[PDB]
Amino acid sequence: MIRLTDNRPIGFIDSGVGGLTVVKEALKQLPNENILFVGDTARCPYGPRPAEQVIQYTWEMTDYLVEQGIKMLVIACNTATAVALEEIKAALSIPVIGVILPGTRAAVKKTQNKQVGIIGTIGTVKSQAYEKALKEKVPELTVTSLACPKFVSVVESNEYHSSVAKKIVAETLAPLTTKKIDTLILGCTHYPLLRPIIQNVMGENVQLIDSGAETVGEVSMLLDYFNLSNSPQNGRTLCQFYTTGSAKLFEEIAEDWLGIGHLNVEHIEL
Amino acid sequence: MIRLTDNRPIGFIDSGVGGLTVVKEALKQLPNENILFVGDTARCPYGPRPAEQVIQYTWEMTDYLVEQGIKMLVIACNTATAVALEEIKAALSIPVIGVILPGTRAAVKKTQNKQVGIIGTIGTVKSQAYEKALKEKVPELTVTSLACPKFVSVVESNEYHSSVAKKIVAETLAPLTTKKIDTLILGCTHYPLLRPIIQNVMGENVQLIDSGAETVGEVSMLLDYFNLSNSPQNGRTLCQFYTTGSAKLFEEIAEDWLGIGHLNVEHIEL
Repeated sequence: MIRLTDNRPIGFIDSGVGGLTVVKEALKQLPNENILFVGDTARCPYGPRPAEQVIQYTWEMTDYLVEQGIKMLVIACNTATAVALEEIKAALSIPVIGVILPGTRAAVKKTQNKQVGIIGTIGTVKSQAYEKALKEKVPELTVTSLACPKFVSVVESNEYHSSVAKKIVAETLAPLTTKKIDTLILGCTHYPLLRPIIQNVMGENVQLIDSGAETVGEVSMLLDYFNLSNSPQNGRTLCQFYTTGSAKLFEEIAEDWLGIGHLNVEHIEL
Repeated sequence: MIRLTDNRPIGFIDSGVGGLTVVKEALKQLPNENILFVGDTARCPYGPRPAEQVIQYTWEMTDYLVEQGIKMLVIACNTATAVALEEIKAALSIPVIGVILPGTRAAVKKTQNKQVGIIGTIGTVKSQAYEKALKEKVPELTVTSLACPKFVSVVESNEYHSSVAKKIVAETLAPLTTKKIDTLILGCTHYPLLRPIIQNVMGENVQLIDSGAETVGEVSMLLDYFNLSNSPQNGRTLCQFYTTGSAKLFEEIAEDWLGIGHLNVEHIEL
């Protein structure tokens, strides 16, 4: 059993800053892995854009990180996952993972009464990506999908602990607390910052599924499958962030969400 | 996101009958997947044999199932996993999974005080496969490995619930109950049949890790990664067992362990 020590970094790409919560989970779950992240904030959001454009931009972020030396790629964007993941995965020689299926898989396992909910942006909800993936696994599931329009703004404004946040979450999820849902998927990478509030509003009897966290769980298994793990003797020595937009704003957001002090953020061009 | 419905079966190979517990877990965790299993009982055990021989026999079982149409391969044998997995995985175009790493991964996650134990045959223990894999992930772990020589005979004789079994397990594991071990890996596929007895002897404060069960957990993730899942509308329609030895004895063992009635067992030649 020849195990190879590979200290190349794992790459993460996103149109915006939401993917930072996926990196946060990677830092915790994969303590010995190096990390590279790109947030295409200069062109965020990708949702409204035609597929041709989304694929082009996602390829630009991908190419950038591949040239920086990544050994595996995590597409932390829902739109990029739904629109460009298949093409990129087929073309590259490195493993490529998206966020939707891992969360869906976890939800199917966690639910007991088969009443599953999923919250996310209106784009994610309207795409039906989660409902379809859930039903393709278990047709008997009763799936409730709910768009939460203002959640992203609250988190990106670093006000996810404010009175405004508690009010917005409480009022937005109200109709979701009367369907006997026992499993709720956080279908937007920004939502983990609002988890305490979401948990309180939904109740202790509701299991929340963090799709990004589940995605990192898949990465852990894939590192072993593809023989790409770094060693503990090496440990994490690199964690670099790149953004096509304001490095100042990106750093303000990143350092607040990750809560681990100073971070390395560099403005780049794609 | 183009999802492909693939009703081809998942294959499982083993030198003996131990791998049946891995199939048992697959039946439970993957209710919609078809299954094919080959037990090379006419040449069991592989352990004492030179690598050249082990690889040849494992390739024969592999070739047989590939020709039967499998879409993924699970090597449920420790010796085959340690000796032939790498070569077979590199050569085939289908995913190939072994049992050691999945269990090791689960153990590292479950342990809190870092006192991890692993029980298995003397061959598995002496190979240090588990200790090495565990240490490669977390060097600080204190790993205790213990061979349990008679466990296999008790299970293959379908006496895993007898007074003899309780006595054998109690006396064999005695020295393992005084090391503050909080996580114990069942490093032999026959051991799940003795789990209740093992749990009682170790104590409720000890988390047992079923390597075969963890391996099936990896399979679940890989079906999504490689887009090879069967659909729930199809469901499991096929579960066939093949053995190079006595079909009568194999069936006696299989039907007892699986406890789901009549099974399809066919004697074959490799």
